Amino acid sequence: QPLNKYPVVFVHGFLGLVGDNAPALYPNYWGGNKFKVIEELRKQGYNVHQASVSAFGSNYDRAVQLYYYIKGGRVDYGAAHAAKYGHERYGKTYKGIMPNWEPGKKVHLVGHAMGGQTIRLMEEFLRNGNKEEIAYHQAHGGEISPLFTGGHNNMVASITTLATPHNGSQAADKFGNTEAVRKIMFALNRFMGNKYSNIDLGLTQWGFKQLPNESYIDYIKRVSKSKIWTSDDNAAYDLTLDGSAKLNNMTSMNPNITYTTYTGVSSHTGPLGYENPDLGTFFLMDTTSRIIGHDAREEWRKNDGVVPVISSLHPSNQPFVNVTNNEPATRRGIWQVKPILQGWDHVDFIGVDFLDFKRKGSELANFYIGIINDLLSVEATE
Amino acid sequence: QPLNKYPVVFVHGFLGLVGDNAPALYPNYWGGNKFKVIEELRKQGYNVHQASVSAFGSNYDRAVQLYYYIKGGRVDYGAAHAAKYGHERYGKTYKGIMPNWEPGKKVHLVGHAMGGQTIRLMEEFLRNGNKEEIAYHQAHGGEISPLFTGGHNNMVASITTLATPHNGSQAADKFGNTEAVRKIMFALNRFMGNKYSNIDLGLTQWGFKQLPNESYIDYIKRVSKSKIWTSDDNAAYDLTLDGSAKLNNMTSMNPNITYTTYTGVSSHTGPLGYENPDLGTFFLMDTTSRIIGHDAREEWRKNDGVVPVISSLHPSNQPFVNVTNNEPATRRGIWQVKPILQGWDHVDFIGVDFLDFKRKGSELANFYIGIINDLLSVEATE
Ligand SMILES: CCCCCCCCCCCC(=O)O
Ligand SMILES: CCCCCCCCCCCC(=O)O
Ligand SMILES: CCCCCCCCCCCC(=O)O
Ligand SMILES: [Ca+2]
Ligand SMILES: [Ca+2]
Ligand SMILES: [Zn+2]
Ligand SMILES: [Zn+2]
Repeated sequence: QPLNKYPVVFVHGFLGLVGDNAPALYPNYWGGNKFKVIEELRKQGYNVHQASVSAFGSNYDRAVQLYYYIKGGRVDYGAAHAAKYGHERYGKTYKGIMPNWEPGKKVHLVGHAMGGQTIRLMEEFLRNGNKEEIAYHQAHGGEISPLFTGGHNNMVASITTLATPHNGSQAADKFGNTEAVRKIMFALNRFMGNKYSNIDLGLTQWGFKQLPNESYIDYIKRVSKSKIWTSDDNAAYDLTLDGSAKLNNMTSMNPNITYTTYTGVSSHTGPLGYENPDLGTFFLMDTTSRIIGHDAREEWRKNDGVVPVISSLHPSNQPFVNVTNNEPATRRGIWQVKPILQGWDHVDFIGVDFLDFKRKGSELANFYIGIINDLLSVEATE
Repeated sequence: QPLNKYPVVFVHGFLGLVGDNAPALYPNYWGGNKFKVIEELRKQGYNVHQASVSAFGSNYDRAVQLYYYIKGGRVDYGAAHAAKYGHERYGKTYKGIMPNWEPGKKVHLVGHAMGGQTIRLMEEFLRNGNKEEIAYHQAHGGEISPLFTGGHNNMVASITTLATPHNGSQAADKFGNTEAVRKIMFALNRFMGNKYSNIDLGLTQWGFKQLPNESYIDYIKRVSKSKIWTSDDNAAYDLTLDGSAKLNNMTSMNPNITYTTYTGVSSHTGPLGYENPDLGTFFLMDTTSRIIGHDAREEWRKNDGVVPVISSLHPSNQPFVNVTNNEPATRRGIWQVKPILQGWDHVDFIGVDFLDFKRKGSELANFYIGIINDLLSVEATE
């Protein structure tokens, strides 16, 4: 008899692993130890879920996977897409969080970081389809994912993003999308798809799963021919300013959806004008914070360690309204931009910063409850 | 050498009688006097037909009959179905419009009103079968109609509906499915199955045929014990909001079929905000128009006399795209919703409104030719 009418689905970001796909030393993504988001919200009688999608994949690959996580079924990336980039057309097959999902049965979407981008792309497919795949199916018949088809409306009540780089991050452009870092990440993925590998890093469609009677040397040889080593079809490219601007250019406001965003700052101004990470910013984003904070362009400097403020507030070409923290946030068709959370870094939003004693568990519980309240407001208006 | 590749089958709606089964004072269903649909389209060299199915029967009973009308053979409603509702398992036996019908030999389906529902249900059976009957045959052996079996694909090129209540009509809920009206309708059926009776109203499976040496009193007694008087297995129930929602919940898009719908409005806004029938709306639909037009929910008020606009556009849980009147309508797997025909009432689509001089015969000819053109477009793509 769950307290919320429409299921809330939490979508993780760029290096996210959840539930049983998360290795033992890797922290619990949604809330760390500070506030176990899924477990606690269920205990208070809300129907909430934790989507599991590709950790290194493109927003495209991930948006397809999100739909199959919700609906159930075998992941189909689309024949045209597959062919264009050089990966497998079909992926893993999900049970489904609601096999019933269709117009009239709504879902709430909350994304952390890249999850916010993934949410947006999935909804665009539901509503307007994918031109390229529709053309391809027109020519070559066969099957087509309903995701690619268009006309699916009233499937999502709300899109709410937490520290999402709507306008990219220069931490991707300057580090991270470089050949040097992509090669390291892809080797990790190669290794992690060995025949004994417990976990799945999200790039198995590119070949990164060792077959059962195939030697590790043969595996390496096979997969060295993959187009992944050079493709834009991966998270690192989508997180760049260009990548993210592409997503912005082909998404748009649903007049019926309730849009809302949150943002952290965790950097402070030096004498010069440039921006450095506060003590208490998760030490792993120290470098990225500095790259962003030392941008030539003043507006692009304040950041949460990994994504600049101007990127998190809203997609830049899409309509928005600044909103105070306690007003009901129930306005449809427009990005409702919440006040910047002072001293929250990128990862404070999900409570995994075990070193930050100044960001307490009860504060995190309030932030999440606060989101659930807003979702109830959406439910309670039409 | 008929100008269209696949035969076009016209399916009548709720009180429909065609060809030989239509009494002398009853109008010609497809086009009335304004445009003799079958005769004229044949004269222009198209292969077209007029299905004859039950006038008061459920979409189920009717969908079975439609299949046998096309294929030829003895109507089998299914043993499970029969047993569940309390009618005869086997009905009339049809010659067949194409005895060769099977995957690869396609047919165009155009339905007026309830005919649109019937089309959808028949195709669902072809493609996914009928669980209940499959299970029943699994347990008890014997025979099973190919209709109930599943796996039949490429049998229908197009589904096109004219003023079909995809989402029910409150003219069924509030008038029409009431005890009062059903009892009158079933008496009509009883009378019309008297031994000297020439026409079939579609409920003979329920007992409504007087036997050769049976008195009319004995007939009445027999048939008063029929489950019909209380069954959901009849047209009036299927036309309700619930009835129609049931159909929606167990049908789905065929990715390969070409779907297209037309809708009329024939009501205008009063001062209050409610919706009243235009002069020109057939007088018999004047009371139903008012019932729909006075709905508590504003969106459910505009109507064609007997079906609300929101009900005709598309099934509400299925994908759709608004389409202009001129561009080719060739998109597969999505409901292509034509612009609302201004001042067309429910029955203007079939030209039987002899009183409406503002809806011309040449206009009707253009509307029908327009449909045939679209069907040719479907033939000319894939
Ligand atoms: C394996 C190390 C790669 C680290 C590169 C940083 C890229 C910045 C993108 C931040 C977006 C997000 O948090 O989802
Ligand atoms: C005996 C008259 C009762 C008519 C009221 C029911 C209206 C249902 C919608 C019309 C659908 C159709 O024409 O097939
Ligand atoms: C004018 C007849 C007297 C009864 C008053 C109510 C209106 C009856 C019209 C019945 C509707 C119909 O025929 O479908
Ligand atoms: Ca912190
Ligand atoms: Ca009229
Ligand atoms: Zn891809
Ligand atoms: Zn029946």
